[PDB]
Amino acid sequence: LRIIWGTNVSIQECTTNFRNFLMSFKYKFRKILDEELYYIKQLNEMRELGTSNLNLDANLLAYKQTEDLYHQLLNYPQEVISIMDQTIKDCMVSLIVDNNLDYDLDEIETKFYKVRPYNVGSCKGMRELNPNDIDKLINLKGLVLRSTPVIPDMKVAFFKCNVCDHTMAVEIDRGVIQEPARCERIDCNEPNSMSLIHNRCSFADKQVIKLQETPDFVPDGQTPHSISLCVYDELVDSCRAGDRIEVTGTFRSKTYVDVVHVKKVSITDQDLAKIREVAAREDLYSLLARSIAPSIYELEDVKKGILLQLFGGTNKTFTKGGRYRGDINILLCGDPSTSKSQILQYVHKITPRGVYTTAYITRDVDTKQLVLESGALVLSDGGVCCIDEFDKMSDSTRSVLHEVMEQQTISIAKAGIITTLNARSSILASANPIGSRYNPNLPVTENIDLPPPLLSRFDLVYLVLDKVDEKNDRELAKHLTNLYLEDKPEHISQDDVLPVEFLTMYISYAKEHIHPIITEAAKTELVRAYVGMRKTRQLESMIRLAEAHAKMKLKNVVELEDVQEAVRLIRSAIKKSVIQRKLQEDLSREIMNVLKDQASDSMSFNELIKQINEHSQDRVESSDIQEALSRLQQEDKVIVLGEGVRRSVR
Amino acid sequence: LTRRYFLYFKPLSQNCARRYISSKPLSVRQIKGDFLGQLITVRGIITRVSDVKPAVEVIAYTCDQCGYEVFQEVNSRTFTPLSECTSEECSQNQTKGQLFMSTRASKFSAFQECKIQELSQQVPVGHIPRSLNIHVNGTLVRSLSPGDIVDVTGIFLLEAQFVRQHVEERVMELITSGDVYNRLAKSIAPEIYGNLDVKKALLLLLVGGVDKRVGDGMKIRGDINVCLMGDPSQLLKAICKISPRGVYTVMKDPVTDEMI
Amino acid sequence: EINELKEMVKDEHIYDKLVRSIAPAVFGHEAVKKGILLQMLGGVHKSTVEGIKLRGDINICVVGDPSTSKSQFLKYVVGFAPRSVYTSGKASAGLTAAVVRDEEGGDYTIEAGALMLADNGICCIDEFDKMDISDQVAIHEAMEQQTISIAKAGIHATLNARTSILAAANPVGGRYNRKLSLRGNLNMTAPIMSRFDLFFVILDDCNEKIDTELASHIVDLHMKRDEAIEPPFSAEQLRRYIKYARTFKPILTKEARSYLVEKYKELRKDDRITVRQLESMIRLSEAIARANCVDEITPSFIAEAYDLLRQS
Repeated sequence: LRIIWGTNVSIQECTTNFRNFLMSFKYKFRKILDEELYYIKQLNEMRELGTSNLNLDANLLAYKQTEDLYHQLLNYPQEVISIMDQTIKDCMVSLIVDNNLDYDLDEIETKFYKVRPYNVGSCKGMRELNPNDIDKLINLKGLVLRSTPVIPDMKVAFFKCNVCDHTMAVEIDRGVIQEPARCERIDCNEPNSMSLIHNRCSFADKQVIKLQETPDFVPDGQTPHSISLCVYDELVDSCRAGDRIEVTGTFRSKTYVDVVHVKKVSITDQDLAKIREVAAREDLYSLLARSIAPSIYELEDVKKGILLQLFGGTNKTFTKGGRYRGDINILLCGDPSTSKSQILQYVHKITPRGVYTTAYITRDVDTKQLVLESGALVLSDGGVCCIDEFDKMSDSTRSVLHEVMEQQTISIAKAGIITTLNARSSILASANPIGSRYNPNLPVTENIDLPPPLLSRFDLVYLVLDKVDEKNDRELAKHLTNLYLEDKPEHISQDDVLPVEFLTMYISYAKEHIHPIITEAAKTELVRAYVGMRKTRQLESMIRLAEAHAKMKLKNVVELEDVQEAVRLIRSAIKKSVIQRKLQEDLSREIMNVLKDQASDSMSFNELIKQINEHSQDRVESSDIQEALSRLQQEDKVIVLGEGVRRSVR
Repeated sequence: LTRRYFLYFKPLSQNCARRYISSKPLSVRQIKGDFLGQLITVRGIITRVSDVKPAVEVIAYTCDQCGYEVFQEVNSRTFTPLSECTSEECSQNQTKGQLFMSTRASKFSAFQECKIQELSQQVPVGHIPRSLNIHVNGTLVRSLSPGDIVDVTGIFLLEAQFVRQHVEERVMELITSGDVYNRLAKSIAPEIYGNLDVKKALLLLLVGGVDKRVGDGMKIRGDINVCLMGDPSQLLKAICKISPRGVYTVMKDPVTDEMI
Repeated sequence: EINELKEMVKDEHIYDKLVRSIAPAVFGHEAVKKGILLQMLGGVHKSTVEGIKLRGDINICVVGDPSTSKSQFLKYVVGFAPRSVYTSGKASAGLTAAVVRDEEGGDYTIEAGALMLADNGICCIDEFDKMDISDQVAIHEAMEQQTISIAKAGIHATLNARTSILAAANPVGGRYNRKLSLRGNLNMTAPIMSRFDLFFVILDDCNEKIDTELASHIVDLHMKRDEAIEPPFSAEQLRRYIKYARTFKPILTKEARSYLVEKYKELRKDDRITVRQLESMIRLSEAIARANCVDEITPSFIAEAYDLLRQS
């Protein structure tokens, strides 16, 4: 029983249980947290292309035999990585000796293999990193801002006796390089001074990288932090400024994190069954729009737009030179003193990335490199970004939002830097109608003092005007005092409203599991929806709107009815007649003629709908036909007699 | 070295002081110099805070030649590495083998510096609210979030030990006179004539109201904002003199590199 | 490579696929594609009979209403041309190569920036009218003579920078009105309006027959790597064709000059038009001669350039 001082890790016992887990593991986490030999196939696959790296999922937690290994590697990673390098080589040579093979032992005897563990739980950034968590594994999610040029560190070093020329290679050991004093060979026995040569010595690459951290949860009063992480060999120039990066390594102490792995790429069954059962209902399209904000009012178009705005859409790209993102940039205008700021805060409390307001490249002289240093939109290269008081904003800063409207790029051309870079999220801007607060005697394009070029490129505008009257604002005051009726809203659960935790899980599952295609079948209704605004930015906005309609309700194929409402959306977002009486009159005359011309009067309403509307073009309002038949019910011309047969008077 | 816990103190209140001094609310102008080493309870706003950082208390050195791990104690801001072996086995020996450091056996502490500022109505006439430094350690490291008023009780070298954040005869004799609202209305600012309604709403303005939280990510205001539009400063000065923190009307920091 | 190049210079319909293959993602706008294709390769700049170099490059500027596909060309050039630097324009000395100090001798060095980064290429400036007065007079100082001057810390240094400005501009109100001239709608002074070879004005309205095709092309493009966008031939032989036409160096004749004097009289009969527009169409003539790979130019190929100038 070998016990290291201050360590509860035995070598041979952990070696045997690591080998027992490695020779036998077939998706046990899918059973207790089809295939066969989950680790034998990957290890037998990686040995031919030369990749010495092994990505390990800390599967070690759900396994029956290795629960004592996962609770041993979180406190001491430096010892377990060093003994894992020996055990992986031992189990690989045990795999070599089991089968017939060629000369592969000539290179694996001196080759080294390592392990990169990354599947660990989340933490609260650097704020939860107390001094009891030093030399432990930790994970940080955020964005990197500055990458120092790789610096060569000397793993080895050459020494030459300048008078007799015999060479000596020395290596590193905890940060010291012993410099030999005098020659020792037999040809140069004399005592003389050696010389260090470096242009012939291998160097470990080292690099310090600035990282802007952002956890899943942030405490009240906390500001974003800039952590200086440091990468080493075989991982240099793989992480650079501009990406949402999950990183993991060992927290050291000024404090830093020594990275063991980077991640440049990125629920239960009963919850998935509840999601599938709640996704089959018809009123889900309004249910969500009611459950997104139950403390306010209806706002169907506005709440439906912010719901599908956070649903996102479809972001498809080409192989080398093309990209497109399902995105909508929204603007709000109209009457003041309503829920606008509420929304502007609520969404900041929903997204994990966003600022309540662009970044800028800088030639950092210390490291001679083009770092980036930011916040606002730049930080939210994912999620949403909230801007209030759009009309009071200056004209010099409107040119950067003119590029992020549909191009999602930053083009800086200044002293020291000419760089175009990635910058796509979506804006949510609240504006005001100049001093007008909207006027009915002026057009919409002049009342808000907003330029036409920059507003036609806007994907969605919202007239959130009040237009105060009766039997509306009375319900507004009643709903605002209904939670003042009781001192505590414990009675908020008996209504059709989904909870927040179920809603974000359904939204996160739908955003990462559905890639809907826009078929050619919805072509005909799109053309005519475009010409009504024409009698390309609106078309690009409505296809992202239609694919977001397809993103909801668990659909992989877009449908013909889904664009109808989308257009109604953009037609309602910007907004008893005598002609309606004439419409009802000719509809009553036409329905009396087509109900009395045939012999078989026993014919229902659905057969009537498919027999009078298919010989002509698009759908007329069925509620007007219901009002016309109710008018004939009052004049005793037709008899309803149930929903299965519609017959006239005798 | 084997300290599993952390020891801290807290002083007695004034209610335990009148019921048979040591804990008085002290200003930073009321420091005098000679209070360096007394426990003091300072009241003030906090403007500058720093991040939590691990500061070592004792440095642990390990050897492979003898096995006796040594521990040195640091007290200042800086220190020097003890490369020479001071063990009980290397003294009686010719060999004086290399020593290494351990970041695991060494005891650390969650150190954090903070700048307490002088209160607005407690500063004298003409003077400015100067600051003072407080050095905290351990579990008190997350009890200081900037933008608040605090009462810090600690020793003065400031090593804080306990923090907190925000008479019956005096309230009952004000209540028992009858017509409490009109008396409190006509009591404030009596050097002017009339206008009981405007200053009555000023009374409702400085009492504030109720902040409402829906608990679903939406906070509404529980405050009033009053305009005084008039034709051709005393009421404004009386409101700022009676109410606390009344004031008459972001940047990066390079040295420490942060958001001040 | 030479087997593909000799096969591509012996046919007769190369230029018609070249004007529809220089921007396959844009529906319509053949004139803009013609100017973008002829603005990659220049000509006849060499040396004047005295000893001064002339402006042998093609300046292209696009104008029109909001929400068009004119920025798509901007996104194509920079994704296809290797000698192409793109700037946002509004967020921009830097354009005309800025000056930065070095502490050894406290001496200046000249950073190219947008203006001098490209060599025998296209510098593309989006949002040309929201720029300041200083960078626009630096562009004008860089454009009168094919050189840029830097005067700092007592030293004066000028250098030969060759660029083809691709300027994307918008009006003062956004919507292009046919009521007045180009000068009052573009809102920039005459000199910075001069030394521009070709202007492309794009106006849009409701014309259903091409609009339904444009909307169908937009919705058919929105899929995983559609064949609808696909050109008649790829960029694989187009890059070496651009280089082979670049090292050609063609010249004008007497019949072309006799038709050119009448074409300049026809362009001045429409009247501003001076020697600079004559130099622009002269430089576009050898570019279309290089694109069609014909050495001694005939006036029938300059007739298409005359029609292109008449179309603008």
